Amino acid sequence: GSKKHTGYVGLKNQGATCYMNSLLQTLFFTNQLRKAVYMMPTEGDDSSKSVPLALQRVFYELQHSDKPVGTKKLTKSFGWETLDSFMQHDVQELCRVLLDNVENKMKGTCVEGTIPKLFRGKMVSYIQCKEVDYRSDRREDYYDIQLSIKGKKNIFESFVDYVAVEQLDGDNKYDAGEHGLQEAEKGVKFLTLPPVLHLQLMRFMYDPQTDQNIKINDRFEFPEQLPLDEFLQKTDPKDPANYILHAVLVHSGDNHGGHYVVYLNPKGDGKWCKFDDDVVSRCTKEEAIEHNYGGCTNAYMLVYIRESKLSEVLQAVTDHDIPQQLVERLQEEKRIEAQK
Ligand SMILES: [Br-]
Repeated sequence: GSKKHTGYVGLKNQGATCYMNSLLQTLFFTNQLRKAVYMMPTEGDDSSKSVPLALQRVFYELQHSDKPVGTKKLTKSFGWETLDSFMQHDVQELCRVLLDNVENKMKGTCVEGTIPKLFRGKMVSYIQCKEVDYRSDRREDYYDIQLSIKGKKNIFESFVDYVAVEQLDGDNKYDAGEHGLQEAEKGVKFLTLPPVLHLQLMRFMYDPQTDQNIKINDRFEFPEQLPLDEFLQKTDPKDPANYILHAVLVHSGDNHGGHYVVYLNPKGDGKWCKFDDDVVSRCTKEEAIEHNYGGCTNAYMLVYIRESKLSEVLQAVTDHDIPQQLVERLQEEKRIEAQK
């Protein structure tokens, strides 16, 4: 009775979908994304082709069902029906496939641009020659950050490594065009961080020593409250880059196989639940955070929310926020299913 115990319902365990159920709940409790998802015009869409419609159905069922929620129409919609599709991708790639479809269908509607407003940050990637006066600056958008964890104690050391300067010398000098091969230094700088911050922790890497993918179970620490102002080029006095832990996506075991689980405090109030496929239960703040540091269970992905955006991002979602037309289609679909 996980609806009774926590107010929330889980997702069925109906295939080797790995990180997918963890990711789906993470997006579901991004309330502003969920509300915008309900506003996509999918009335004319096909019921077995539309990723827009199928994520609406998942979100609607997660919001209304008392029983665990299936995902078969979702996985058929984006075309990942074998484990080979999930082994060949990681969680940030599935997140991009889901949000890209969702962003495109919002073009031309009243919620257009919801995906970049929530997940998009801006960075600058540069190469600077030392002996000649050349610099190449590349402004880039990002929707997620991949952070290395080997040889780093915590998130702060990972961000330090992320923004560090790489020296281009010797057999890896820089091609500076009319200047020939030049010694140079290369780095990235953050200009903005988005309201919802998706950080992947690189525990799954390719081993160069073998021809086998490995998992790094080393200890790596992350805080409930993460201050990131000092990694911005310019800080805002009225909006410091202080971030609040929302979600901890966890794996235990080997790279092949293993158990996938997500921890969340949906309201951002530090009251945590464990979402283990069809079973949702209350848990302590220590089980969600400290007990996933490593040293079996450990975190491979974190979601933070900017403190000034927390009330907006986690805005309340009523049944009235689902348009009555969408409700009628989904309840008609379920009435067709109920006759099955
Ligand atoms: Br299903």
